[PDB]
This record gives sequence, C-alpha cells and structure tokens, in this order.
Amino acid sequence: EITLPEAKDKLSQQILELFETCQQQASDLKKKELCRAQLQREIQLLFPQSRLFLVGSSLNGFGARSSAGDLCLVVKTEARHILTLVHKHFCTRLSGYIERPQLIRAKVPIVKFRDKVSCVEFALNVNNTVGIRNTFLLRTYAYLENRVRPLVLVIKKWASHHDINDASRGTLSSYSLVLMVLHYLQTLPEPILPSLQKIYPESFSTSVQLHLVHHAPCNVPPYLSKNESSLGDLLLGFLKYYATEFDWNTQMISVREAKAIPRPDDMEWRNKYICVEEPFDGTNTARAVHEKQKFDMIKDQFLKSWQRLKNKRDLNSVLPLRAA
Repeated sequence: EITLPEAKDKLSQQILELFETCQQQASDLKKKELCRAQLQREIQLLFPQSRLFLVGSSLNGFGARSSAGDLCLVVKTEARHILTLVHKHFCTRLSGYIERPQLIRAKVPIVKFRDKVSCVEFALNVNNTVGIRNTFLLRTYAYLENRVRPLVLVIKKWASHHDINDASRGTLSSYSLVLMVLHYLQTLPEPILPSLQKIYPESFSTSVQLHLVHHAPCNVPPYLSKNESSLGDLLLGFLKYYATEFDWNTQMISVREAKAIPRPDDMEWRNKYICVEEPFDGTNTARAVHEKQKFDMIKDQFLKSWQRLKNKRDLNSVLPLRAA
C-alpha cells in the first residue's frame, strides 16, 4: 500500500532517495523477528508464561536498516531482579549466539546484546508495557499519511548526524523526535495528521490487552489531508517551527490531544527545558534533556540547520548524502 507523494523539487527527490536507501527492509525485520522468537523460547524456560515483544522502530513503521531491535519482556523491583537473571542466563547458557550482553542503568533498565547471526544489537526491557502500545499507535500514524514515514526518516537521520539524537547523552530521544514530527504535522494550518487517540479512543484504550494491541492499525481507515507542501517544504517548516516558532519554556508537545498544551504548574514539568507528553502515560519523553548546554546545543543546531537549508535548498547543507 506504500505510495510516494509527488516530488516537484530536488530537495524532495533527495528526501525520497534517502527514504528508499535507508527504509527498513523486510529482510532486516525478519532477522529481528527470528531472534525475538528464539529469545522468547529461551526465556520461557526461565519464565514459562513470559512473552517477548518486539517494540520500537522495528514495528512502528519508522525503522531504518541500521535501526536496532527493542525487546519488551512481559511477565504475569520485580523487573530489576528478572532483568539481572536474564542477563546472567544470557551469559551462562547463550554465550554461543549472543555477543557481549550488557546491563545498562537507566530509568527503564535494559540489557544490551548483539545477535551474532544477524549482526544486530538488541535492547531488552522487562515489563515496560507502555512501549508496546506506543509502538502500534505510532505505526498507525506512520501509514496514515504517505509523507509521514519519509519525513520522520530524514529528520531522524538529520538529528543523529548532528549528535542530538541520544537520550543517554542528554539530547532528544528518537521517540521524542517522532512525537515532535507528528505534532508539527498535526498543528499545521492544513492538518496532515489527526489525533488517533481522540478520534478512535476505543482502539488505543489502555484497557485493550497487549496481545490485542497490535491489532489497532489494521482496523483503522486512512487519512487524506489538504496540505500541498512537498517533502522538502515540510522539512523546512518543521525545522523553522522548532527553531524559532515553538516556545519550549511555555509549552508542552501533546500528540494525545493533537495540539500544543500549556505546561502544567506542578513540580515534575517545571524544571525541564523540553516538554513532550507521552500519550499513554503523563510523563516527559524529552526528560533526558536536563543540561543547559545540551538544551542550547539542540536549539542552536535547529536554527543553524534551518538557516543553511533556506540559503541552499539542498539536503547536503544539513545532512551529508556521502553514504547511500
């Protein structure tokens, strides 16, 4: 059902070329799913009722070929001990096909490992079920409009190049960037994206069971927007909007309501510079950005990239096309 929107300008043609040269291919997903099934079978030995779920770029439609696999383990402090036991089991019995399994401290503790057969790393979290939901909510947004997936990919590639795309380093997480892209598409004068949670609350409700969650996108009809902007024009609008137009200090990005919402007066949101509302739980996906240096770096980089793209309507100004 993939459809490529009409390209009038050179920048839009280049964005489509990047989308075609970096679009996650079916083979990559297959290697990831194969590993997920074997890992689930291996853990099921440790926890008979456990279920291993692939979440993130791999299944939300915004993946790239170099994109790593994200695993969510579901079981019927509990998460901490279970993750440590999984890491130990991974070292003791699975050393043959798992390379250098690594336990990394984070808000959501995960285990980083590499599949030797597929040459693909994996990040596994235990019981962070909200990720399963946002994966398929994001997947629905990804295929709702033809320009969503290419635009997300060029912005994701652009951010990673300028080293503003790492939550561990204090910059924007890929989830936050995606949400920032979706919000821009939602709040345009001609709306490109609606609010899936508002329009179809039944489909994305927290009550739906996890195994029933992945079914939300198939049952949702597509959206036709009146926007006539090209991919390059949309990229420039997004770069201009987050560089000069969006007020980080006074506003919070909410994809849940499909509109900018004033920051809550409570103490959790007050300190933070960048406010992005997770649709399922009321938390900040931009919580990693906590340093003024990192915050200033992101803002200056957004404006710099917007400037260079305006002067030269070429992707090379902000993103190098040397590798393709």
